Amino acid sequence: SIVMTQTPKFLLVPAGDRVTITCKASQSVNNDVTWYQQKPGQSPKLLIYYASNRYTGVPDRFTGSGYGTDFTFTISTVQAEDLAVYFCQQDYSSPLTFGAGTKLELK
Amino acid sequence: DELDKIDLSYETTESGDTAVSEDSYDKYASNNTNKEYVCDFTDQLKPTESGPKVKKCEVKVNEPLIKVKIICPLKGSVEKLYDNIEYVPKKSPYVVLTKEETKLKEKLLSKLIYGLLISPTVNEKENNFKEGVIEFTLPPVVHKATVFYFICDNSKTEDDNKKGNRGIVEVYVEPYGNKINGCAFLDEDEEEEKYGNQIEEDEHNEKIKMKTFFTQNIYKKNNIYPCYMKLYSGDIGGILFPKNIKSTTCFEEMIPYNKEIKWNKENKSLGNLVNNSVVYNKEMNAKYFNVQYVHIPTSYKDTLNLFCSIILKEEESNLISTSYLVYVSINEELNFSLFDFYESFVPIKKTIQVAQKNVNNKEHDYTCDFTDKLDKTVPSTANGKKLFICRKHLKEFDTFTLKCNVNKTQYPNIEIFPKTLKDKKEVLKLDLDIQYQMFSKFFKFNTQNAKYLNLYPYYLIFPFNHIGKKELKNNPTYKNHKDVKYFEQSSVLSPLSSADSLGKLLNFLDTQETVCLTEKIRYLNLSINELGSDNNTFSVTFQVPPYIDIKEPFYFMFGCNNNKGEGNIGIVELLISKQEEKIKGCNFHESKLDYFNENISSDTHECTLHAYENDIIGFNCLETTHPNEVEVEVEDAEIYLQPENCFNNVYKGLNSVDITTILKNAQTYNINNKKTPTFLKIPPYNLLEDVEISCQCTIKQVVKKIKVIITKNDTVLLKREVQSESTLDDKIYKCEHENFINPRVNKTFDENVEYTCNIKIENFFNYIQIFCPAKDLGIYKNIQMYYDIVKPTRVPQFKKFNNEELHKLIPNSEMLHKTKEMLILYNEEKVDLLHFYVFLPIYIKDIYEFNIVCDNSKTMWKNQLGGKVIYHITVSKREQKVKGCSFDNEHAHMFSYNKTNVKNCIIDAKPKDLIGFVCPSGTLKLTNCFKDAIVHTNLTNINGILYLKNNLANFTYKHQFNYMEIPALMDNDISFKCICVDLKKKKYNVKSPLGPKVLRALYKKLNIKFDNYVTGTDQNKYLMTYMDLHLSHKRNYLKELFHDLGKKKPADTDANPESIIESLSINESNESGPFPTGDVDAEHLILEGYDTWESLYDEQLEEVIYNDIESLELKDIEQYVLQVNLK
Amino acid sequence: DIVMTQSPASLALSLGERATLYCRASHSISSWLAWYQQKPGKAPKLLIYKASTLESGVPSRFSGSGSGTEFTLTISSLQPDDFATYYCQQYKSYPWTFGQGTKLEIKRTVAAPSVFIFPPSDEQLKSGTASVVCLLNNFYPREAKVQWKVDNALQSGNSQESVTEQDSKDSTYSLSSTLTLSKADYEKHKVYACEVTHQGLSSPVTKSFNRG
Amino acid sequence: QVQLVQSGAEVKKPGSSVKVSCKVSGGTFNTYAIIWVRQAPGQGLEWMGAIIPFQDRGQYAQKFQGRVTITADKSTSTAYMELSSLRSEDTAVYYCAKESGRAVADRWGQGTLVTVSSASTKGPSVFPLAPSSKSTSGGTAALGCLVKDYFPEPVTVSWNSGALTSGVHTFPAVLQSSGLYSLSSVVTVPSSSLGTQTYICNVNHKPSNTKVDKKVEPK
Repeated sequence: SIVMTQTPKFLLVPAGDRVTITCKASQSVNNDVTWYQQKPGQSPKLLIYYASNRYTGVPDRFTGSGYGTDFTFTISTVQAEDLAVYFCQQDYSSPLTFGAGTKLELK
Repeated sequence: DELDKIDLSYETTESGDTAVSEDSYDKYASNNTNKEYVCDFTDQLKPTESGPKVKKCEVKVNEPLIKVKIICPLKGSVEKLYDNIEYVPKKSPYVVLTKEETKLKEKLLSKLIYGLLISPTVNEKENNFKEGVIEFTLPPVVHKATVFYFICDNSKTEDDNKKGNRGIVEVYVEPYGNKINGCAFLDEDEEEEKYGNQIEEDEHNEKIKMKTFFTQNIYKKNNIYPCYMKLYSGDIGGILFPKNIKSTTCFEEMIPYNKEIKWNKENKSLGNLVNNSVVYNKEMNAKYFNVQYVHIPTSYKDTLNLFCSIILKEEESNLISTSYLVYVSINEELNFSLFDFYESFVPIKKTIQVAQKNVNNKEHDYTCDFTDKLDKTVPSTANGKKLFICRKHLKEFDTFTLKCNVNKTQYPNIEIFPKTLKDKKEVLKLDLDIQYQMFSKFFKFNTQNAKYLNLYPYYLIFPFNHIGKKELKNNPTYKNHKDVKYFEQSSVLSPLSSADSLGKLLNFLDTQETVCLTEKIRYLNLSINELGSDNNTFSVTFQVPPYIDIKEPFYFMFGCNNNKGEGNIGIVELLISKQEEKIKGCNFHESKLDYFNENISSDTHECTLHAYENDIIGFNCLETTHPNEVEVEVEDAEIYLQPENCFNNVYKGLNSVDITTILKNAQTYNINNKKTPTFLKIPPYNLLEDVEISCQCTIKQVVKKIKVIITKNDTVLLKREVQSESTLDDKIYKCEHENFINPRVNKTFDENVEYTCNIKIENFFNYIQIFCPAKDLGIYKNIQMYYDIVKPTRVPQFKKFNNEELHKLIPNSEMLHKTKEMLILYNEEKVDLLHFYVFLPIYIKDIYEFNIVCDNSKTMWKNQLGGKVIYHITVSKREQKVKGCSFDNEHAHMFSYNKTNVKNCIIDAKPKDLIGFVCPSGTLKLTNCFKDAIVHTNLTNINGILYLKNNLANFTYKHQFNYMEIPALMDNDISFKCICVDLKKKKYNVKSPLGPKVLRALYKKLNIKFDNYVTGTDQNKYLMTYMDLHLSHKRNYLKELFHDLGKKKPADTDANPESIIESLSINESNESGPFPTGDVDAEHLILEGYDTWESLYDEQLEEVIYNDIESLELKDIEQYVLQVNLK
Repeated sequence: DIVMTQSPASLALSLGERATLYCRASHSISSWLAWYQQKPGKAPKLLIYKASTLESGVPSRFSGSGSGTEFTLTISSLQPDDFATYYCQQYKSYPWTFGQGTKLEIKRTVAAPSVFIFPPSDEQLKSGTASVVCLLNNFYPREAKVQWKVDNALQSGNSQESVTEQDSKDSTYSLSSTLTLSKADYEKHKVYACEVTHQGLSSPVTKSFNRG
Repeated sequence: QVQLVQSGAEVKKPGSSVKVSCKVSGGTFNTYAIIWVRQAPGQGLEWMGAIIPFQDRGQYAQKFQGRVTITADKSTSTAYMELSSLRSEDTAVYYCAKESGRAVADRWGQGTLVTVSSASTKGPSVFPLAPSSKSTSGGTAALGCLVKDYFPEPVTVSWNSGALTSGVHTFPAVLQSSGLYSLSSVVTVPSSSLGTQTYICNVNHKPSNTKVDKKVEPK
């Protein structure tokens, strides 16, 4: 099956600074990639679908880019409430595979 | 008459005077009970409160041969509840109300819908609303939708506060059906239309409608062929009788053929002959359409042949009537069997049946059950044992099931043949060599068209079966066949009885070669159940693969034998033929598939396809065993296929959905022993939307995905033009896909595919290969050859293509046929008659642009349709005046010397020169002069002397125009002559090259000796020889047989046509026996191999010429000689 | 084609009065004529679908008549919802046609105009174009004549007019006249005036200002 | 029950093509004809063509050939029209109708508006028509606003967000030689209220998505 590799596993960024999370695939997936964000004690929330489009109601500070094999998730200005763990997901061929996840921390 | 008196516009609306609009119309259809749309207006138009409410009867017709009945109560039917009723239109079994603009106008239903079956009498009463009941029957095929109305108004009916309603009938007809399987006796002579339809500027008249409705059309004059009507279970046929008909016995007073069991009964009725069959328009009553229709019930499974006759008015002079005999066939599948062409199996009494549609109501399921046919008959039956045979021609995705009882309580010790069928899944393979030779002589069949067998006309079995029987007996070619003991003659001292025939039949089954069904045809799903759940029945079931990868059709039997239990014997006859060569599938594996349209490279991971009705989609992700690979028993690789089944349940994204939810009752094919590939045949569906379905496979940890686009546009693509460039293969212009002229499956997008070939000529040795055979019965019935000119003059008129027409376009050019001769001493030559090659001279005057078109697409069938190929030819300018002499004034333009009436011509030639030779018009060519040249009054082969090899001299020695190139090096000065012999008495039309018999006689008279001649040693080569354009010496045996049969008038009045047909026999003297005369080395094998061997020398004219030469003397012989000096 | 010579062009009436419409034809035609009602901003609604019959829901005061070369539609009395523009259509032949249409004016009472003038604003002066608007507020009848004078010199061709629909509240409908000139010419001239002539005015009313 | 629905108004450049969508809901679709009529504002209506859906062969007016096209699609119960090679004077309202079996068109659609002027999208310029500022007063004053240089129609004008609707007249737009529309909106208010009341005019031009609020005060 198609396997996501998501780096860096632990990412540290000061409040109000831009942060980027990378994702790499094993084969061409065109544009079927999605990004999820999860708080502790809360269910994951979808932010980016089609790997470059914000979902309805997502704040403008969340953006995504990439095509084919390398995909990136970027936050323009991290907030104090953005402490969460981010996952990537491919939606090209079943079974759908989730990324290892990346944790974002404030200094 | 009252049938047609349309002279009133009668502008009226649907609601009439009522204010009710169409929103509140009481719309309810006519009742449906045993194929009868009836909406009787009884009690629905009576005066009542809450009205007038418009009542509308909607008759929607989408089935053939439909009966429509309408009833309106008369005045005074019930006391004071029907007074003042009005009927619109007054003439409404025939005249109908139609809708133009926003009004309702009267029109003739016959004009709107052709073939309407008006019944002037209904229940012994008149057919009109004046009786109150109207009746008519619709035809079985309708070209375009038609809507018409009837009105039964009761608005003027009232009773104090009550008022009547208004009745409307709306009949809605949709197109259905293609054509009627029958005859169309026309009032016009035979005519051939041009390849283009642009000459259809005339209006849409009625005459054109008539010719496009029946599969066969017979003209009033110059007819050569009697009609042959073939029907099928659940099919419809019909006959259009001539306007001058006097009598007809083609219905009711009909005649069976089978003499083996007939009791000399005179006439029998189709209703009695075929149970549950119904005949339409028995009395032949209609305004204009003198037609009758017949429907054969689906449950019918018997085979039966019938004759009938048609008699015309006015006869010929006083009482000589030129009546027609037309043949009726109801069920004959795979009839070309060895149980008819072998006389030893004639005595056994059999019952020939076809495989009916299965009870499960699946359209492509065929079943034969012999449970009630293998019973131990009563001993009082003096006839003896019986043979029950099923015949059936299978196609792609067809499922055949054999059902057989093996219960020991009823049928002890029953034997299943083959004895290896239960264990090794083997069946009795048979050879089809006899059929090929028989078809070649009669139908001009070629062995390369084996895959299209059983499509040729069924004339060889009926009515002309005796001809086939005599052919095997008389011709020595079948004397050494391994089955000659079976089709040999019997004798009074060694007769064959019913028991004797059974013994030979058992021997015949035991000696035929046995081949496993699965190994013979791959991707075939076969399931054998030794004993069913009922513990009584043995069943064999299989489904035809989606693609038949066999060079020739597979022809076999199997079944059950109950001889030991004194029972009957069951036999099933099956044939398999290829339908289409390409499958639109995606192959993601390294090993390519020749029958897969799209092979995807390893670098590409996705594949997209467009699907449409009747199309086959494939999907392969595993290995395939080519003949270059050694087959071994290896387990299938762990292919990760999602879903587990690919095409019965398909991915529409992330969720799995069954294919039947997307496609209306789809047919899917898988392999039991192989995980992949999987196939789907697209059924007729109403889901016009562009829907996406997909499968996926994991090959070497890499996911491969296939995408299929299912589409059905509101309008099919008008045309699909594919252009290809000609390729040079050993100095011959050849075009790929030239075999597209052959029939193809009637797929939705393949109906209007046209192939164009581009040919450019800028060098000599210009041979244009054109595969365009002469029109013949069966696969090439409607082949026409036409051409048009583009440059320098754009000719607006299409013209037929022939040798004379080609000569006018390009002077001194020829059409030539390929010859593969091995030794000139033979009386017959190896010729490929399917291809004819165009040869043009060096002197191409200017740029000539023209197209050569054959339009075999006019040949259409139920499942396959013919091809169409266009040859676009362009020629480059040349100005080479070949050296030669113009003996006649007609040859002046070709040569630079005005040698008119110059009998002795001398040319001094040097290397790097070209010399051409022509004889004067209609004069005998003495020698080739390039392969056999006269040197010092001695015939010598200058090819060896001049060391010529594959030059112009060797390739053009047998043409009307012979050219030669002088070799670069020569040993010494050499002089040779070329002579034409002209006889002063008469002018001879030399249509074929002169044979050695005539040539030797000329040599003796002209004092020419040949004693040191040496033949060539060329091998695996080719030569062009001229023979007209289509051979008229290959006599059509069938045409002569029918012509002689027509002279005898087989059916005038109780003429017993069976005896007349049997007495009809072709004289064997018309044929020269086996063409391979003499001793044949047979070592010259290449490519196609042993092609047709026909004689080229026209014996009749040669005999006249041979006699003339002996009688004539020197004074009456004139010589035209070309002398060539080489230094 | 069949011509629809519908007459008259307009009708001025009050509540309770009688209105009689007419629609003639080029040649004699047996029935097959329909009348369509349409207020400004409405779809043409069918009221009479034959020679004299009426559609469901059409009020009873409508009554059609006539045949041949002449047809007549008579309305016995007008109600507040009966004023619109009416058309007549023939369909005896496929090429249908419609008439010029008839107008139903509310009330008949002459009222003089209220004339107002407006000088261009400084914001528009910066754009290089100056516009002067004259307002004729609540007149009756509609045939009011407006002329523009600049420094007592007549200005024509450089002005446009627009008229509102008649309102039943007080038989009111205004007309807007606008004068367009470049900013450079607005400075060269000082006196700008507009003259209004109307039936209800004994003498023309002039509004003017001195700005430039 | 039967109702007709048509597409929205559209603006096209000269030489282009415009398509009008028509749908028939209720009743039945196949066996009744659907007709088309257009009308230039201020003039009589013009008939164009009709079609019966069960037959794709439609017929048009003798004067209009080629440019007008009418087609029917029974699968979606629609009667789309395609008009090609547009030219000036084509700016008119287009109407659709069908016959209810009484030989006359009984139901008509909501209609469509077509514009063909060579101009393009542009936003209006709003200027104030301030009331005559003088000491005369007397409870009789008129004030308004000027809408100029916009294209195409429509533009909506409201006063005080839909307040004091008595005496406010919105004038129909006029076409200038430059190809841009223009109109004025006025309202009559008491003169003594100028110093104690504020009047605001709201202008909304949907084609250009331009919304402007302009205050009117004495100069």
